[PDB]
Amino acid sequence: MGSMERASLIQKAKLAEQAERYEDMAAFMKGAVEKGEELSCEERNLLSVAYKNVVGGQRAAWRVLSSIEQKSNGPEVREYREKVETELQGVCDTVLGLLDSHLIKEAGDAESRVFYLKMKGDYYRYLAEVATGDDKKRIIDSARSAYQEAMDISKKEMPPTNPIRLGLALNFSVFHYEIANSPEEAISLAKTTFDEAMADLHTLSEDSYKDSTLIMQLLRDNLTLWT
Amino acid sequence: MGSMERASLIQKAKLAEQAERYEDMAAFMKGAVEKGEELSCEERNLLSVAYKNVVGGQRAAWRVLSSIEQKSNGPEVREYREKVETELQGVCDTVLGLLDSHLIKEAGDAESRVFYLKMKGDYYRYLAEVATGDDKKRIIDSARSAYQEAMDISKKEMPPTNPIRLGLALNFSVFHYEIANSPEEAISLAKTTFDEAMADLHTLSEDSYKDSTLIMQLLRDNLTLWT
Amino acid sequence: AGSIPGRRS
Amino acid sequence: AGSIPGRRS
Ligand SMILES: *Cc1ccc(S(=O)(=O)N(C)C)cc1
Ligand SMILES: *Cc1ccc(S(=O)(=O)N(C)C)cc1
Ligand SMILES: [Ca+2]
Ligand SMILES: [Ca+2]
Ligand SMILES: [Cl-]
Ligand SMILES: [Cl-]
Ligand SMILES: [Cl-]
Ligand SMILES: [Cl-]
Repeated sequence: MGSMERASLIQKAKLAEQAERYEDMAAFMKGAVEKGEELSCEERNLLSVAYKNVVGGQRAAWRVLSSIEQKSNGPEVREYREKVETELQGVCDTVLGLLDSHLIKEAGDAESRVFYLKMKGDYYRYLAEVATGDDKKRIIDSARSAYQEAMDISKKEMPPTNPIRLGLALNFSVFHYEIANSPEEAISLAKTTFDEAMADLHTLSEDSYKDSTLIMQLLRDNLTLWT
Repeated sequence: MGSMERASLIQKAKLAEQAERYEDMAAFMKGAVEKGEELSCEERNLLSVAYKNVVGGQRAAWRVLSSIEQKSNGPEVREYREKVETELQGVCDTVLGLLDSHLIKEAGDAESRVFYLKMKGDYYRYLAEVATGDDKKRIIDSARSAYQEAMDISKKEMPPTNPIRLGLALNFSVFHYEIANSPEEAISLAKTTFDEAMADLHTLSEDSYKDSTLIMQLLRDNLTLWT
Repeated sequence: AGSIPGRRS
Repeated sequence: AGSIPGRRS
């Protein structure tokens, strides 16, 4: 999107979100990132929403096809699952490439650096969901490493109710439960995250309280399912 | 999709429908059509479902963007509406090309010929929804002509409860109301269609009765909105 | 005003 | 088990 203005790319990403055109949204925000400037808080959210929707559709389709394939065990179901899988891996690789060139290395503030590292953990986690070969373990460790670095920064630099800190802990707990086969670590992280947020709620305004309690409910929903 | 077997294309179109991957579905069924054989009843439905979903997403997005554009009256909203509009027109042109090369000319039975001509009316109607220039009237007449030929055949060759005959009349009535500025023609067609179907229901099995009464309800829903 | 949904089957 | 939906805003 090299011939489009950065501001036009951002404005069109917002329009694509309104039209529920998430592939367009992602391409516009990919173009905005490749302009080389850092992203604002709002712009980071647009980037994240766009690719979460795109990969979310791919993951949902992959699970449908993987389920059909497992029940069947001609080549068509496997071939088509492989096609969707390859397209999903390409989207994850694209996002990871944006983070590596050069969003993360230019992110100096806690809010931006933790946001991008959480992203990095998430997209390695999506790669891990479909991984089966020689690199499943290496992909899992890449996800863990990104989440862990984000955790370390957020615990040092953000309050326990910060929505990015809470969403990071939520997703890392899902990583532990669903990917790393560590349900006790998942439950422990979710419980400690919830309890430390609850004790900090008194410091918040009405609007910040709503933002934080929304994500604490997601932690509670998982604990209810896991225990 | 020239190197894939016809049967594999059909099987993968069914898988894509299950995965809600309608762009893939449409491409698979485009490949199946271009094999050059006629389509069975089931295969025609797959072709229709695939492209209805694809163009349905494009139409929904175009309406969102057109609404934003009308409220605003920089170039970004118009530019992005034009992009979506061009992509929608390309999908309609693709479907119309499949009908013209060579689905319609090889369709000799009433069920297949009326099905394809209804399709032809529908995709010209979608072109008419976004048309504004020198060819709006010609596109509208192309839609009308296709629907009319389909109507003439269906009245001669199908019973009044036939679901294709009913869906054709439903969509032609929407054409009259929404495109041709003929609400009285729309209401008259929907009423006569409903009444003649109701009088033929006694001839049907339990399953055929369910198929027909489902579409008669849609006719009634429109009449309720129009009167 | 609704045309036939036609998006499932 | 739910991650953050993250698909709106
Ligand atoms: C990963 C993540 C955490 C928090 C949110 S939020 O909806 O609360 N917000 C944009 C701060 C989104 C995503
Ligand atoms: C245009 C159209 C008419 C009828 C149907 S149906 O769902 O009843 N069927 C596949 C016969 C679909 C589309
Ligand atoms: Ca510039
Ligand atoms: Ca063959
Ligand atoms: Cl395939
Ligand atoms: Cl910086
Ligand atoms: Cl554009
Ligand atoms: Cl024939």
